[PDB]
Amino acid sequence: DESAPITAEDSWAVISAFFREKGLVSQQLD
Amino acid sequence: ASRHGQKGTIGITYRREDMPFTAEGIVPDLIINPHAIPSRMTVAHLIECLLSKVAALSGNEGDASPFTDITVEGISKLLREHGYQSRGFEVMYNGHTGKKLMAQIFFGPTYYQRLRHMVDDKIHARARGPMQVLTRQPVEGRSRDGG
Amino acid sequence: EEGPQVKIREASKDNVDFILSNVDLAMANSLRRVMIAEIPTLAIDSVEVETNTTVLADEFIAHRLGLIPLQSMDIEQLEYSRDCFCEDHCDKCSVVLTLQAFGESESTTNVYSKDLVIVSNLMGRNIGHPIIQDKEGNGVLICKLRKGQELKLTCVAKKGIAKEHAKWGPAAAIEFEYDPWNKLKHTDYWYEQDSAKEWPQSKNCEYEDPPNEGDPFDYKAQADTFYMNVESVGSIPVDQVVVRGIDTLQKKVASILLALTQM
Amino acid sequence: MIVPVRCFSCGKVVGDKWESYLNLLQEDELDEGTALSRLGLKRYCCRRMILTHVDLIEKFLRYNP
Amino acid sequence: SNTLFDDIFQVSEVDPGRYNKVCRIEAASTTQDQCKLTLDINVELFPVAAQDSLTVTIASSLTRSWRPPQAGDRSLADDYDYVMYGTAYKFEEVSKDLIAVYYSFGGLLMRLEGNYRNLNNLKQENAYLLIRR
Amino acid sequence: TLSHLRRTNTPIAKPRQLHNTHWGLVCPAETPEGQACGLVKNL
Amino acid sequence: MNAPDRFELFLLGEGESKLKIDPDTKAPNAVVITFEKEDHTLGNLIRAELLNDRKVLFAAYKVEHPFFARFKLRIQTTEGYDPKDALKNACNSIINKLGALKTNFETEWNLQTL
Amino acid sequence: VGVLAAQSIGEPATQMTLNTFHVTSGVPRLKEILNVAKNMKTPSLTVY
Amino acid sequence: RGNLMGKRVDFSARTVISGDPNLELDQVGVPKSIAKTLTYPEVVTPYNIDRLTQLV
Amino acid sequence: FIVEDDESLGHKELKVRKGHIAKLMATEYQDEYTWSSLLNEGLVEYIDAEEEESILIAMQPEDLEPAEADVDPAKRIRVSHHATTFTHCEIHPSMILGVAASIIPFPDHNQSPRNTYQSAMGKQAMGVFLTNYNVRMDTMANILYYPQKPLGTTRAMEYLKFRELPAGQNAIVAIACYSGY
Amino acid sequence: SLHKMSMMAHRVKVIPYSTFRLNLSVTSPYNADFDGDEMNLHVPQSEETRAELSQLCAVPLQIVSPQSNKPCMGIVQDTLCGIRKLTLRDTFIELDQVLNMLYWVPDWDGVIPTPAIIKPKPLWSGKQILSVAIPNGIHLQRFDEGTTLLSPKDNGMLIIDGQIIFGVVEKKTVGSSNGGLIHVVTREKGPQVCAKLFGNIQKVVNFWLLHNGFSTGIGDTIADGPTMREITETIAEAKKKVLDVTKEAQANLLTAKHGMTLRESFEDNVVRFLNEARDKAGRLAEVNLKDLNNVKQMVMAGSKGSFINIAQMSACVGQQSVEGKRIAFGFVDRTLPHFSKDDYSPESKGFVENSYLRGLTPQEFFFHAMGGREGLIDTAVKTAETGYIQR
Amino acid sequence: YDRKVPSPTGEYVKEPEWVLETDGVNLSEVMTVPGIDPTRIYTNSFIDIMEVLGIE
Amino acid sequence: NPIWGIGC
RNA sequence: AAGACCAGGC
Ligand SMILES: [Mg+2]
Ligand SMILES: [Zn+2]
Ligand SMILES: [Zn+2]
Repeated sequence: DESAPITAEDSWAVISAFFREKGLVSQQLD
Repeated sequence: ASRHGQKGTIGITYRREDMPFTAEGIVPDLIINPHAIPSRMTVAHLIECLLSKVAALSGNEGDASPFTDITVEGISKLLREHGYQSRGFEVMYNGHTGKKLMAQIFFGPTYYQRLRHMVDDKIHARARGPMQVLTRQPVEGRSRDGG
Repeated sequence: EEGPQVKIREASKDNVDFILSNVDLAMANSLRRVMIAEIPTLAIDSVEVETNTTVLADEFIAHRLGLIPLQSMDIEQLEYSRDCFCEDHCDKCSVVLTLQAFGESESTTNVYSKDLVIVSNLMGRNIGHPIIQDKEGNGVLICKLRKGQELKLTCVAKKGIAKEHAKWGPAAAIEFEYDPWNKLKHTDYWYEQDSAKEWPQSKNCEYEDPPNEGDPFDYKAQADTFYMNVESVGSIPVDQVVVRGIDTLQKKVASILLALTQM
Repeated sequence: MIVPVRCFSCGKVVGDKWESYLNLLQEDELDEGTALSRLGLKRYCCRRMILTHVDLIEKFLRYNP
Repeated sequence: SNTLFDDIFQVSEVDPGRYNKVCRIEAASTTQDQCKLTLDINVELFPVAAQDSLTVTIASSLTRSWRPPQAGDRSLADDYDYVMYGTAYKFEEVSKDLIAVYYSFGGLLMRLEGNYRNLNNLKQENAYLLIRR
Repeated sequence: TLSHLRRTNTPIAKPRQLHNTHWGLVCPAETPEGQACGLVKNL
Repeated sequence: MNAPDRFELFLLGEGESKLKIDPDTKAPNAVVITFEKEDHTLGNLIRAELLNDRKVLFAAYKVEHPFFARFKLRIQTTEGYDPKDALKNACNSIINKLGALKTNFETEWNLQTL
Repeated sequence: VGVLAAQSIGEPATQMTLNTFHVTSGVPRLKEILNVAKNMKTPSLTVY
Repeated sequence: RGNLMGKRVDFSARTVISGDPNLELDQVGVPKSIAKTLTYPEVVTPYNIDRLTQLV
Repeated sequence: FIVEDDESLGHKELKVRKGHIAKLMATEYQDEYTWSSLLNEGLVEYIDAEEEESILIAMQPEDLEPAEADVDPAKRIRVSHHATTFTHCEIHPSMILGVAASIIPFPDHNQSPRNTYQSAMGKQAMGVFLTNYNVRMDTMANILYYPQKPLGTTRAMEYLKFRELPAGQNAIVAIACYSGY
Repeated sequence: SLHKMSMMAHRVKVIPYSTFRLNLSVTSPYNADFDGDEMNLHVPQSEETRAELSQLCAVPLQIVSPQSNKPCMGIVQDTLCGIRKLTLRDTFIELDQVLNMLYWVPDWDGVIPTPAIIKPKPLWSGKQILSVAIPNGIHLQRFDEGTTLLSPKDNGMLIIDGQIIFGVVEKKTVGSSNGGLIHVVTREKGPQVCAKLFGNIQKVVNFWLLHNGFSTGIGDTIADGPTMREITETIAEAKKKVLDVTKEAQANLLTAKHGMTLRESFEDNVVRFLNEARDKAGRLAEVNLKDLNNVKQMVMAGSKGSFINIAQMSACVGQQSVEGKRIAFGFVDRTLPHFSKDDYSPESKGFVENSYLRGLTPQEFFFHAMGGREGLIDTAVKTAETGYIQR
Repeated sequence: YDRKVPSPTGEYVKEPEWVLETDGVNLSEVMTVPGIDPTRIYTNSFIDIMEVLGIE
Repeated sequence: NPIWGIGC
């Protein structure tokens, strides 16, 4: 079901998704 | 210090014999005082130990992460499946006499950071050393042999 | 045969479970620690590094080798460098070793304790050998190195004991228990409701009889019988790490009587 | 930063056991805890030794001269 | 070198207020109806339940260090099954001319009551308690 | 090092406080003891 | 920096006897024996086997302070019986107990296959 | 005597909180007083 | 207030404390290192000459 | 996460779904669906402190949502979600923490003022600050002979490369009285 | 250095290892701990300079502090905690140890006291041996609650001729307190005798503890299976006794207690409701922790922590607060953006209903931080302004 | 308030009495008011007290 | 105190 | 060598 709710353990991949792209020091460089 | 404001310095160093121990053989690398717990209130410290005593035996990484769904009641059950007391405590025999300890101990692997600040970088003693110029009093700082 | 008595249980090459009965705990324990700390062994002590391009530092490797387990069979027919009348060292009190490691295999070349030579004269006695128990045949990975990184050492091993340094004691963990059923009451079990149910029963409870409710508290009873297990790291055979222990403790008890006489 | 010869806590050797372990994983596909158990690493003191080592030497080795 | 008390009482009750190895018991005398007894005791070494027939004694005799056994071939004023040593502290008067001395045995308290050892029970530290059956 | 980069200052009893608005944007715990305390926030 | 050389936990230093025996004035027929470069391993073992000679009136031992590997042993015996002797005896009884042990552990061992 | 009472007083003050929570008291109060303040925060007055 | 009511003085030392349960209440264990650094001017007297000539 | 009661199949619901997720653990396994897309699809929003004022944020995505037609006597007692007004959900509460606390185990179990301390001592432990260190000519630098990733960790550590650059070792602790030292 | 005692003359003992090794009982005067704390040492130089240092600044002379006419050094941690255990009627020791214990007392007369028991096994009790440390002529009398010349609960304290007669020994009997056996031994025997008294009471006890062992672990912080429930519903009911007076306020059905605002008077009750709730929440567990709970033990001995502590770890953490009022409305009409406007309830104003053993929820966890944050603040402000006022 | 006091029968006993506390400070005047005890009145403002009742 | 109650 | 600034310690 490519369309269903989203548990807690899921939100992690989102966060993973975050740093994969921004990285700990986004601010400074940006 | 651990990761719980549970900072402390070395008072002495004993060896394996002198050290208190548990039937298994396992002996502590560190012995911190039960007194640094009651008023510090840092309990998670107590928990990291339990959890980590399981992750030790189970090979699985023990999650301590913030607000999750892991409890003290749960871990304790996992530790009973492996063999030791459901609360950590273990029997110990006093390294000097071999007689058991009338009490039991919270024996369990805990992470410890070796903060910088070693004695030999502070120990300083002076008796008539480099005198200042303007004042003629001693000079400042242990590095310049001060007083 | 006579006084205290043994009753070995399942025993192997790296362990020696057994029951020691008819002895005072006091004396069991004494022997306990004596194995843990005062049996003569043989470890590398002096390291003369010539070249070293490894990512590890000099004294880091130096440490490593101090720990590498060497043979110590006829360790007793060697002398402490401190008593030998030779300035520094010699065949009569030391074992010299070589180690050369050139990075050739363009892809991580390893340095195992197996790679140690024994340049000095062993004088025909079991000793100075890189105790290997590894499945393949190169126990204890000293360290790894890349492309053209070299590394030339030269070790000197000496007698010594666990007191002087941990790199000596051949023990390494030792089990000890007694009176699994708290009859002697040398303990006060912690508990929330039931001590007995909440506290793991030991595998040792089967060679001694259960409590039995109807009986009052026996007092005149003393700590007799101890279930142990003597693990070994190599250097000395699990059996000897017990014998020799039993004996060194004795040699000491001796001089206390000897030193006595000289007075 | 290389494997630690002998366990701090009790003393049992553990230098050799590195490759055996890092192997029983990649291939025989066995989970941590179990690997150790067969490698003969009983009580957690030595257990934690292996199960917690982070072999930096590898990355250090990735450097040139 | 004489005895200072002899009388059999009956356990009125046994109390263990939070003590895994000690109980403070009380019991009245079988002779007079004035003598009560309060005594702490090692329930572990010498068990005792309500309604028991015990014989209590006192006195000083069979102070330099304390010899180990060896007295196997020596006196044994131990013809009992419980023998504590202690000291008595206060000498109280409970109305009338009824007296009551307080005995502590290095940590174990005790109280006696009645009035007929007006020339037997002294005010010294000496004091050996004895009990049987 | 990470910490150091993610650091904030604030030129000089109410500012040092952990305000509500601070939720999510700044870490509630990491902040120097004594002297400047609360005048130095981490993200 | 300030810590001694390890080998000070067993080697006697410049002119020093394992044993130094001093008479005790506190009470009659009593002595205090200073054992140098030793510990509980040997102390407590000697202390123990003395409460065995029911001819010994007293026997305790102690480690003044952990930095220094030494220890004091105090002994007091019955009339006209010298404690030093009781130290010998109780000390000998120790070796025998162990002599037997060594032996009983060797025949026992040989009977093993693994 | 002076240095004595001086400390004897200030010492058990280093062990108090700047807070006036849980009438102006504690740390700030002592301050208030030693200054012989002309307008205390809590003046107030009890009459029987 | 900086140089007169308080000055840096000679014959002083400072390091890290850790309590020891085998030291008389009033003692204070000093690291050999330090004792070998701080001195004490003791005039020669026919009571301590012998010991001093040794210490020297 | 944006909530929007956009469910013509129920109630209020996270625009994001388990299909978007596994669509990421896709590119995640590739080591074309970054964080730039999670935003270019209106599934997540950047809320500054001001805008925050006029929104309603739900904590746990799960729990604070499905209806209700017992509970564990261990976990912490949780209040409720008596509201359907929600506009956004929290990626994860354990994200209100910064680098420091992120390494602290169960910071939700200690007296807050303590966490604040460890928050400082961490910047003073030993480990490895880089790997190139062997080619660095800086005054003072310390490397712990043998590191050790902790027996217990924060999911967050994963982005703090902590497991590969530990600040300590796992010591066999024993909380007891002994010599009195 | 804010004390006459922040500087004291000590006997020098050269020892190995790089550190000043000071006695525990002389801890609180300087007010040091060993988490890294450093100490300055000065060396006299004249023959009189020294004397002046030993005749007026010797640590023994300092035992009775003029500022509070009571001692200022007692028995801390291990020694205290254990001295308690060793005293209980249940604590017995046999010959083998009663000997190694007498040996550790340096002044020991060389005479083993007649066993408190001879009947089957010849045993002794702490009360007995601990007493060998107390000099002759030391008379001490106490009386706690139900205390009377046969202290049932073994309360009070009575020491005659320098032998503990009855009662247990802890902070009250051997602390830097008034009646203090120390305060008395100083006064009755002198600086010297009493100064030695420490080391002894110590040496015996510390040694004993070394063998009896002692610890603490999560297990000491968990509440009975049903008690953890009995509490939950003492917060639920307490929650409604709030929802109730909130309904009765959102109706103007309450009068203004003279001098207070209708609003203020609303708080004044909510606060007094949650507080009394929390107060027993903990009290349920307090009496739920047996005479074996280590944490309890460390509290009775008087060597660390109190009720409050247990409470916040096994029951309810408590209400958070800044500037005296429960977590404000920094966000227009709300605590966090995760809340509905105008929520005056406790789950919004900062009441952590959870116990540390269980764990704070984000909200709870945060408020808690904002609360502690205020704390840390003055401990970092009152620190030097207090010093000025001192100066 | 809790005011201990001399029972006719000797012993001291519990005899609480009402008291008015203010929120401001004037003395010279609120002192001569019919119904108070200008022998017990008290403002924490010592500044005042001295001005009205004499430095002592 | 701060983290327990008002009054505390 | 003196000062200033930042950092960190109880
Ligand atoms: Mg400190
Ligand atoms: Zn030689
Ligand atoms: Zn191990």
